[PDB]
Amino acid sequence: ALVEDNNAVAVSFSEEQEALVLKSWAILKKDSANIALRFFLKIFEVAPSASQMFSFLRNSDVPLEKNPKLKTHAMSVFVMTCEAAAQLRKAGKVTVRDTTLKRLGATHLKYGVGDAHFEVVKFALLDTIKEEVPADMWSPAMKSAWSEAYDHLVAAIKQEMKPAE
Amino acid sequence: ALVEDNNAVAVSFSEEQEALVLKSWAILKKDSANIALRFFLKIFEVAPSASQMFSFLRNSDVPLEKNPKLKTHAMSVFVMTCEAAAQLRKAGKVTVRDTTLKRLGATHLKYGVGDAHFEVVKFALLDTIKEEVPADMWSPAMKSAWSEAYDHLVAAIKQEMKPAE
Ligand code: HEM
Ligand code: HEM
Repeated sequence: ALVEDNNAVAVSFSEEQEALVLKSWAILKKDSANIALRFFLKIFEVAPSASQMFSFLRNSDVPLEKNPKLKTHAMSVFVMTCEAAAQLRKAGKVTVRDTTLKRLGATHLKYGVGDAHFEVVKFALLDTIKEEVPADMWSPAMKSAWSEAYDHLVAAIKQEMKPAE
Repeated sequence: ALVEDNNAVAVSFSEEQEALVLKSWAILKKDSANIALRFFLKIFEVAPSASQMFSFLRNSDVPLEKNPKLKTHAMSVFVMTCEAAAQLRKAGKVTVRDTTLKRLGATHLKYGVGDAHFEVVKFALLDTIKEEVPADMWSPAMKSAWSEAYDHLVAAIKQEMKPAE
């Protein structure tokens, strides 16, 4: 991040922001299957080519609604973004196991996932949360808390998607 | 016939669909500068990396996008999509001058415009039209009319973005 970019940036993420992510996630969990669905239907609406990276041959599950990869993937983005918030809050940086990040970098690079894709997914995530939590709790602050967590997780993954030259 | 496009084969774009595109475009014209703006602000919101393919900021000492290059591109997508609808209606295929398509293929390939980009722009176009025309005229039919026009125009352009058939 070019706010004081060198090799170690100030990843300020407050307890309030984590709280925002935690209580909204708490409500979203009460209906996991449904939000995961809405989440991927939104990705597919914005970038059909994205959902095409998941296919459906092994399961042969053609319908998007029955594409297991989609549900599992939707949950991974939420859960890992929600953990990234907690990590930013406690450690000041994403702390995904080295092996786990290397595996995420390789997988996404292997599927041609680029910046626009990460951005569309973020847009769909934020849209899905806004659409799912009560209007009394959504706020720009909640939107930003999620965005910060997501953005940092993505940056960590992208790091294992290029040469550490 | 889920083949991306149809260089000249079967495609039934009706007079009603063209009418839908024409009258909505008619209303949108009455406020070109504003819809072009909302249109690109939407692209940037969904895929910031997209708007990064054009130019930064410089025009008349103001942050908001006053860059004439944007309004130009926004208008080209509308006008050419609107013309593609008329062409699908009259000829059953996009009829952009051979030289004009070659120039569009080369330009977009040269800028790394990919499938996700074309999809985000389509999403922003559809969102902008829905947001701009009166609720009494927007409908799934109008959305599809625009989508069909846009999709075929894009397929025509993409054809000049890859080695000959
Ligand atoms: C921060 C956001 C993201 C997170 C946390 C995430 C997480 C994951 C995880 C945990 C896997 C499972 C495989 C493994 O263990 O490596 C995976 C696979 C995959 N991801 Fe993501 N992903 C993210 C964004 C994206 C985006 C933007 C796309 C593309 C639109 C995408 C496409 C895929 C594909 C196609 C696979 C492999 C195919 C499969 O699931 O079998 N991911 N992702
Ligand atoms: C069907 C949709 C599209 C149409 C009709 C369209 C049309 C045009 C036209 C007419 C030009 C002017 C240059 C020339 O004569 O070749 C152009 C340039 C360009 N387009 Fe598009 N475009 C479309 C989609 C996109 C998308 C999806 C992006 C990327 C998000 C994009 C990015 C650009 C860029 C960066 C240029 C060249 C830079 C410049 O304008 O100087 N276009 N486009």
